Amino acid sequence: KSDDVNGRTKMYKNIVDGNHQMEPGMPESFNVLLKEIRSLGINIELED
Amino acid sequence: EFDAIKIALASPDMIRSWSFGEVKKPETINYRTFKPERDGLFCARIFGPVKDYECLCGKYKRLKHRGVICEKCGVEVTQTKVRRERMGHIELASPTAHIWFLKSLPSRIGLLLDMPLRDIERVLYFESYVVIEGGMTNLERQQILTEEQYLDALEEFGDEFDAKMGAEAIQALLKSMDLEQECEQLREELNETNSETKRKKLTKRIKLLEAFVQSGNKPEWMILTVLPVLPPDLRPLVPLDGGRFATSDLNDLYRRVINRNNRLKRLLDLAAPDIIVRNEKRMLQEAVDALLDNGRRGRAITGSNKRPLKSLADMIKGKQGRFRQNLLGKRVDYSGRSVITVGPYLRLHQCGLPKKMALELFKPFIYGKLELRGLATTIKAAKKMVEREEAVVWDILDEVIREHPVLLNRAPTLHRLGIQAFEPVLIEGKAIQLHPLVCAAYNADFDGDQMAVHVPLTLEAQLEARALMMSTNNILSPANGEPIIVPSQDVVLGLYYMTRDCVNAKGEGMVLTGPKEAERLYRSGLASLHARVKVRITEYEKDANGELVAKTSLKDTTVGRAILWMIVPKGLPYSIVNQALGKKAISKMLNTCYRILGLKPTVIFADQIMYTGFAYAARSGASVGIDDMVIPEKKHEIISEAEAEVAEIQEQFQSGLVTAGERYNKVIDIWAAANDRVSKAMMDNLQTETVINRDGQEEKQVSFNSIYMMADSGARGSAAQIRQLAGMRGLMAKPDGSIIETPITANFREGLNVLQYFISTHGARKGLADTALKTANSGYLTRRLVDVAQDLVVTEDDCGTHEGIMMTPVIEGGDVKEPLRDRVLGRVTAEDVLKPGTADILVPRNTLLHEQWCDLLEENSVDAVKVRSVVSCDTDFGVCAHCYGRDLARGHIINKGEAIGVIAAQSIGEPGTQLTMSSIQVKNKGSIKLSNVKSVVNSSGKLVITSRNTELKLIDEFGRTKESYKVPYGAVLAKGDGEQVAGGETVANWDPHTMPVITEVSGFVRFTDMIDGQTITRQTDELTGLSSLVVLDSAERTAGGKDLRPALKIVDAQGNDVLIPGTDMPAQYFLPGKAIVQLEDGVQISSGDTLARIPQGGLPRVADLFEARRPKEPAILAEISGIVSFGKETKGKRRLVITPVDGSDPYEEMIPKWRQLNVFEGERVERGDVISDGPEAPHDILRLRGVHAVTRYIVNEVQDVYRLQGVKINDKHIEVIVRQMLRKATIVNAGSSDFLEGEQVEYSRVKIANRELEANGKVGATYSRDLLGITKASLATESFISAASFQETTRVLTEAAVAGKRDELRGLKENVIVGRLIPAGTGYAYHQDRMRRRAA
Amino acid sequence: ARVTVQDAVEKIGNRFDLVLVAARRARQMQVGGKDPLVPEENDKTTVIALREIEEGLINNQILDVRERQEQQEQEAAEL
Amino acid sequence: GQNMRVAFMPWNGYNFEDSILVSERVVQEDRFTTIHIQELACVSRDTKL
DNA sequence: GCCTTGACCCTCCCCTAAGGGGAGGGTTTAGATTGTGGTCTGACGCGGCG
DNA sequence: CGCCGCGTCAGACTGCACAAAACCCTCCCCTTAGGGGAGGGTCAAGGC
RNA sequence: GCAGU
Ligand SMILES: [Mg+2]
Ligand SMILES: [Zn+2]
Ligand SMILES: [Zn+2]
Repeated sequence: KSDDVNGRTKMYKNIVDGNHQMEPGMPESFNVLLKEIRSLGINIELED
Repeated sequence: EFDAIKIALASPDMIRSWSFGEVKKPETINYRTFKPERDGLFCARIFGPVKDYECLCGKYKRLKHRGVICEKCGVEVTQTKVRRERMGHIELASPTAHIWFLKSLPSRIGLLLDMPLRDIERVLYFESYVVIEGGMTNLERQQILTEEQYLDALEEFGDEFDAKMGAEAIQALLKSMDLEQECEQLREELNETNSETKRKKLTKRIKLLEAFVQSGNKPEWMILTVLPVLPPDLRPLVPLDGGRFATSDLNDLYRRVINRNNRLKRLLDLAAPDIIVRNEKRMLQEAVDALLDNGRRGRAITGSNKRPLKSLADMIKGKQGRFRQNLLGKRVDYSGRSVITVGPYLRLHQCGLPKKMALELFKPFIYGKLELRGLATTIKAAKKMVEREEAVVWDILDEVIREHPVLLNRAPTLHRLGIQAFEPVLIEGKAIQLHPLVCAAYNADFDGDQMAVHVPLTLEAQLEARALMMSTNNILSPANGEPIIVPSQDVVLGLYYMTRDCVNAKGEGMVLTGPKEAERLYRSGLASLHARVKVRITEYEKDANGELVAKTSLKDTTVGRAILWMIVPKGLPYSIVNQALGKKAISKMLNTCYRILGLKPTVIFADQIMYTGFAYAARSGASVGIDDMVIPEKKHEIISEAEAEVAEIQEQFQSGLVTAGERYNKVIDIWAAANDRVSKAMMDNLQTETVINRDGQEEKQVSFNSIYMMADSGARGSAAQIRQLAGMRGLMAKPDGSIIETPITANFREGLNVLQYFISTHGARKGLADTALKTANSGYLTRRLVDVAQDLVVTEDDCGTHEGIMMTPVIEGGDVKEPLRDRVLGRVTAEDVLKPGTADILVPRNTLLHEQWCDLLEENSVDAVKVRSVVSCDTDFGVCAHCYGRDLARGHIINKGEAIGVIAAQSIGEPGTQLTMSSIQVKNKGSIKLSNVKSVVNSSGKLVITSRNTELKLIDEFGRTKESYKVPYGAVLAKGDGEQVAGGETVANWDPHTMPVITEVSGFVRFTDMIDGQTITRQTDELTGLSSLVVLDSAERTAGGKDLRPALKIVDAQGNDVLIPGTDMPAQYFLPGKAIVQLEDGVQISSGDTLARIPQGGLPRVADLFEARRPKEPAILAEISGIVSFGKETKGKRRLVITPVDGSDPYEEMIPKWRQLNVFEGERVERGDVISDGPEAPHDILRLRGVHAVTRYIVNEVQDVYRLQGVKINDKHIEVIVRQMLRKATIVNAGSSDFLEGEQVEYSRVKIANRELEANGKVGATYSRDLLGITKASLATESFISAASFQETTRVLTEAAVAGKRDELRGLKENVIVGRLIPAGTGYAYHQDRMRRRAA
Repeated sequence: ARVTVQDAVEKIGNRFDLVLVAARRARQMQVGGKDPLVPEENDKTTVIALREIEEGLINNQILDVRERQEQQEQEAAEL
Repeated sequence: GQNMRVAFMPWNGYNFEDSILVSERVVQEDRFTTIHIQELACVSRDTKL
């Protein structure tokens, strides 16, 4: 509803196509946050 | 996708690996054509194309060739969205210190180099040199030098040694240092150091160095040689429509950095003098430090509005930073908002939703149902149809909202009932219609309140709105288990008016065939709603097997209670309506129905109660006129009597008999007595003015006055307001709190004159300003509690523990404040509760104490039940469902997955706006019993307590205590131990103003070193008849008897030294200074009489209790159990020593003797007994008396604040916060483990490490638990995302970076930040799957 | 329709597991060829899901064995 | 404002918690009908295209 | 008695090269100029001096 | 130990109205001609 | 800034 840019368009097309299902990704504010912490001299990451 | 977030320092290689090119020029864009300029801050070649699949020369324009690096301009042909992801970099011409690792205290560069921050700031501001390598020279490695000292060293030593200045020097020092060698050297000189301060400095430095060697970090990465450049779509330069541009402050700061950097490269090429290049390096350092954190070092840079530029650190921290403003809460689609109105026709699960709000909130649903049903051929056709609002889209809209809940929310959402789901009923207004019964949950009145509506989109969201949050599931409160969907002012007044009785009412005395005939008579106007009547009532009771058995009986009733019986569900008794139903009686009706019958009958009963209360309040015509406020006709003469009395106290002041202080106090008390007289006369006139005729005889009944009917219902108001309407409104305070000596002798029915009205505004505006300024304090307390407790989820069914707190009723002095019932209701027992007659278990060991079991506990007289608590739960990383107890909102044992910490924090901080800003006489019959006793008999027949903490309870004939008093040391007790008393009589008396020392055993005087003139000053006075003596002060003694303390001891006339029975150590009385003795040498005093005398709340209180802050002058508690003695003196601190004979005796304390000490040198003490008196510090309670002791202390001291304002909160919620407070431990013995002595570890970590060590035979570490405040415990979590998100983002992020930390997203905030399912609730199964399939 | 879900929570011994099972069954009925086991009285698939839960016709075990059955039958077409 | 004839009585819950019940003769007689004037600006600018 | 596949010729449109001109970056000036400009918060924890 | 200096904190939602100059030299953009290509117009053969 | 809850 706020931030998943690829996810909110999919949500709209799923509500329209009769399928009340979400495919949530990472909120874009968190990517803004990881890019703003990395613009300080700090290496923040996502591990797997 | 990913399971953890690792933070670390960024190597210059890492900074050059992120970047897609170097920003060489400060150009943002071209001014004529707004295309971005090459090698600039906005560079399409570096940061990606400015349009989708189009290079900036336009030579390549379609995704036929995507991913193509154009040759005419170097722009890739790809999406423009990559400008939000692609970073750049700046090659700094000089190494520049990172401001976060230089200035956020403690300085990491300073802590690492063992160098003060003033020295480092002088080296890197080019004010001093530093010797980066000594060589064969007397110059050491951290030796700073001035300019001329460096010149002298160059004279004496030449080019052998190496010394530098600036951040190049600091970088050479961080680079040249060896970390493992210096770490082991510091461990050596920590093993050989006993100075505790140096040991603290050494252990923090050692943890820093070992945190560097365990992570991949290198120290010199704290000095920036490459600087990252944020992607240009995150610091955008966007054209406003008016032709002007709008930029972020980051472009100004980056442009400053690049200008100073290119100028530094210029100066280094021109071979400028050292003054200019030093000044330029300083300017580049301060420009980079203003880019990273503006204002952290000195003056903030302000550009072109004379407002400080927002730096990179300001983007991510604070109430306006990313973490709190965009990541924990965010603007949300599918959300509307409007004013709320009543809609009393609704059912409990329904809201009224405007058609024009629901047509916008559900737009894609309507588009899809128009496409599906064939009514629109396209989504463009459906959009046009919804836009024109045809008649068919309203049928579609009725279809799409049918079983689709919406969430209604009234901000501030103080607790979880501030968001509830409802099924929408389409109304034609523009205002939401909020059901009346839920208003008290929202704290919503219809005087302009707005509420937001949110649409749950997915099937999971709809099913949670329907199953978890729907208002029919929410009829109990989660703070206390009481109903919160509860009738209110109009409803309560209707049900009260219906259920009352009048004496000679119309239709009195007839006999009815049931409730239906009563309704027939009332509607036919053949009988009034209050006519006392005889109704045949059939009532059902749930039998022991579980079904409903009937009984039919003629009940003496009124017509209105007969009518109301028609809506009462079946399993309830007739005694539930056969009374005038006030607010509490209706709430008890609903609670009884919920416990007996369940939720589904209770929601029906609640709606029916609301309908019938509204209906019969409408039929009531209940109206407030001006004659309803009857002023008592005794008001004028009571006020004239009080005026005469204050005139006589005024002439007693004019004649000097009384001072103005006692005059003021007596005038205040004889005005408050007159106020209470006026209030009593008013209420006695107002409650019973109905005298009416039964068969001719007049007969008084309860008044049908409307003001009294509203107050007595509990509908609106209390006698505190009726007293201001019809009584007088009494003494008002000044703005400082001192009450004005003349009261408002008027009320609001009469007028207040100009002076009385101004005097009342004094206190009115004080109340308004405190209301407007304490919401910002209660919200901050709630925030701190949420961020300490968020990660506590019920994760188990049982930890199998046997610990638990001993719940007892709260007896403050003479009266009980909370019984055992509301304290143990819902807990599980920790041990077998057994009857006072032993050997038969009343309640078994592990039983949940629901209402039947509590009824069993009050049938018998058990008064202390050991229950299980979350502070004693063996579950690590969570809480078992048995140690919590009941889920107060549902009424059963709590489910696995409940997020109890957020519920506890909301339940504590929701009532925050309701907070602000000598001898004992036994009251009733009982058998007294004293504990902590050391007792003798006096010369006269009293009972004398030679014990400090002896406490006198009143054990009744059943065993339970009904009052508990504190009897001081040496108080004479008129009765024995176990003697019955009379109601209102005195049992113990003592001297309030002085502390007596009492005779241990009968004996004779010995003045041992009681030297006259050196330790004794003789005093004389006439009205005593006998001269007195004083043992001397510290500041009145000559040299002498302060070092040899004067003592008075016991001997016999035999000459034999008679001593304590049982021991042969010399009995003494070491009389301290400021004492009185009127007894001469050799006098005979028996055991039991004195020998000498010695003279002596609100919301901030809750906030201070939870922050665990030490009070001003705390009680000095005895550390270990031993005997008292004394050492050195008069250094400002007398030297106490407590020696146990049965071990290593000496434990010495440094008590400053300006504190009145509360123990003598002869007696034995235990851990926790107050050596001095004062407000206890909770750290001392946790340390000496235990975990359950500080738990009991905190819950009692918090509930004391919450019970003054009449706020019910279950103790589970404070025990959750207490568990989260005592969450760390300190290692005292490292054991066979990987910890260090004196380091603070997570308590669950050390517990499970000890468990896995003991499993392999090796003995584990031993620890001491710590009590942190809610802020210091929120900030000390093992998850840096939660701590950096809470507050002090900069400190948390630097600690986490230099520690090379890792955050596994285990709590709730780290999964809300990254947009995942929370590990609590319906996302708990998902995380169990995720951690059982990402583990194996 | 449903106004209170308490009967379904007594069959599925939790509210969170009830939400998960009812969302799985409602996604079966809504996007999928599966038909309700109760007469659909103009209810949405969430309420039909909860009404099937209430009658004891659907729980997590029944859903799992029905998934196993239809998957084994769909894999039985080896031709 | 306007001198409305009020009665102080609870009416079927429609004046619950500071709500106001209004008769239709207040909407008929145009008592609290208020005129509101809004300016709306259409600014023809010079774009670079 | 009516449909494809070329066939030839015609017409316009987009990329490319060049030329004019506006634009933009650059270099140099020589009477003497010698150190710039709000304070309205209180409580709490901590850390370095003395 | 006392004390001073410094860093961190201070509710949530809503609207409303809003923000030196002069001369040289090369380089890039606008304009125009051209040329290639890429459709568009109107028929000549069997096939349908 | 100014209001509303
Ligand atoms: Mg309100
Ligand atoms: Zn290009
Ligand atoms: Zn437990």
